Amino acid sequence: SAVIGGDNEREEEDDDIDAVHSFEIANESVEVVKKRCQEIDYPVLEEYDFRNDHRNPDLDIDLKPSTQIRPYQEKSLSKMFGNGRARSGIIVLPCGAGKTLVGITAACTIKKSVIVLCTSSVSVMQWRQQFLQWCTLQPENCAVFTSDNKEMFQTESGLVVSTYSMVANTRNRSHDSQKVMDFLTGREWGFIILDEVHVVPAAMFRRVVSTIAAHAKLGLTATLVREDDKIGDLNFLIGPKLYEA
DNA sequence: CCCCACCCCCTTTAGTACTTATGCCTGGTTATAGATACATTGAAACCCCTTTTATAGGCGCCTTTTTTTTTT
Repeated sequence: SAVIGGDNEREEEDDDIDAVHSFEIANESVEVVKKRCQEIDYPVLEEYDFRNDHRNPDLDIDLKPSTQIRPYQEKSLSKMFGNGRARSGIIVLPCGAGKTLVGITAACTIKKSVIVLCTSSVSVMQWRQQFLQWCTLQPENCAVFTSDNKEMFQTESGLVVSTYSMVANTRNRSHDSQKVMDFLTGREWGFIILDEVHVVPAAMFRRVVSTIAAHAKLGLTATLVREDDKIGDLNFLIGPKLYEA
């Protein structure tokens, strides 16, 4: 019959298509970590029919802010555009560079429910303000999902902003990872933005990505490489540096 | 040479107690406006001056006379 997919606890069950992913011996079903949901894009451009039981995106309005981009910023964005993950991957730029502008552009371009993963709450507030262009921070179009408050909303530069996570009963999206597709989490959001992606390689934080169906992934950072060389894992989950300056 | 254990770090956020400024309201005396004590210069309002010719009471005030009381 028609192809179908569904999300189960940070994994994607698959039916009617052997080609798309990998088969599970234990239970005859194609199963994959949530991160490899993107192969579904194969059906998209193709306009191949499938049923998407897996993704539960928060409803997202088609954003149309106007974001001006200097030339280098456009170049990086375009590199990112090629795969929006393999090509998006991570963008490395100096602090002055205006990576956030690129992020904003991707969010506008993508216009899907988005999750931003940041280290601190302050950065979260900062991002939240920028998100205002799509709809002001006061606007519903922006939300914050953390221990303090849990709001699950759509698109923006990232409609949802959350932190990497901490250790506690309640924490950031890492804790939440099964619950809602983010850079961190399960099946709510299509785009995952990692501000300061270098943090992501933490053994725990990395799960945020794996557990995520979110096809598009962007990591922003001044310095990609880690002393630990943990940075290597990013390519699979997030992507490798498609652009650097 | 490899594996396991111990030591040192930074991560940022949540708690209630303690200190400082703002608003609160509250007890003197000082600064304002007008009238009072009153005192001012101004004026009007007042009685005052010239006399007569007759009538006939009451009015007050004078010096000389008579009576009473005191002292020797």
